[PDB]
Amino acid sequence: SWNPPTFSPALLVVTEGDNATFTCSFSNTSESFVLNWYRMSPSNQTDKLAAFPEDRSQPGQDSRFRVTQLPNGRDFHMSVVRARRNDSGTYLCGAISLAPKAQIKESLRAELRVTE
Amino acid sequence: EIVLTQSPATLSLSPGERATLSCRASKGVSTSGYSYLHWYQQKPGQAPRLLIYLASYLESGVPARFSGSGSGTDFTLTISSLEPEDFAVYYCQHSRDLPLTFGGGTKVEIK
Amino acid sequence: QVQLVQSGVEVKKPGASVKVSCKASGYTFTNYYMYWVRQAPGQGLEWMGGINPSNGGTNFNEKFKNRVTLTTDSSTTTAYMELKSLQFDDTAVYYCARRDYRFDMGFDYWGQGTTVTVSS
Repeated sequence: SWNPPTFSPALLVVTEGDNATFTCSFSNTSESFVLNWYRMSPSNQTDKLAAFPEDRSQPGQDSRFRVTQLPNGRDFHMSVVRARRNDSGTYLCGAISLAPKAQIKESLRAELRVTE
Repeated sequence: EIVLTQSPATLSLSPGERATLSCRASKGVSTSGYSYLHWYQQKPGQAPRLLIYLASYLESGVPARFSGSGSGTDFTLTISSLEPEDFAVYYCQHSRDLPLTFGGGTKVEIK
Repeated sequence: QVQLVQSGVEVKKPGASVKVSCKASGYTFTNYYMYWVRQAPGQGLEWMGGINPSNGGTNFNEKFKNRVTLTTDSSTTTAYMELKSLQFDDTAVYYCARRDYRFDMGFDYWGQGTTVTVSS
């Protein structure tokens, strides 16, 4: 049994050019589970920005969307480096159980508004 | 660039025998407890079929007599009891980094 | 339910170009990245490239970086591979294969293959 990850904060406000750091919390991270960092697409679907561990075969991967595992074992920083106005949107994270019939659980969605 | 080396090149086996196939990577393909190594089956002239993903997970719909094991640079595909439909070429593939490469294949033949 | 049906056999001359299609059906077309891998006579399997159908992002094997163009159409759920300046070593069977966008859990479905022959 496992619980879905949590995404913080619910509303993040950053100035254009600064880094915008969310936090995905998930305590099952292991060889059984993987993490995803999503932003909602124009089709109202979750568009995968990044993953933990790094999805190196994702076509068009942008290293500007950075995921870092924190020492406490539960938290993961998910940062937009050098954030632009067009980076404003709705963000979330997911946890995927890899065992056959991989199951996905999403966090609640947070809002990033890039200003100035 | 990671090179995958499969041994043996050919296994001549009868139905009911157990097949074990080796895939050795020139560099490690495991990090954080995940092994980025998949096993496919291809019969000649037909499309490949995913058998094992992440080196130990059985793809849904694939019979349980197939299993994967290993980590780092050493990996094995086991067919616990060979059936007639299992005579085919078997390939490993890594995704630790780019470019993605495949092994040379191991042909499981009927003797 | 899940299918990937590729275009038909191609017979080309050196220097020509070929465009192979891959019609996907039975699933959310943007939930899976699409990849292209070929298998030549006397050669093994060779990864050519990949495309993210949601944003059009691509990755490539450096051997094909400047000769392959990958595109997608979500309104028809079709992936396209265009290979220009064909040479003799391009004779092969060309496959499209999908991968879960969430994580790499293998190429869990392959197209049937498209034979491309380069001959004089």
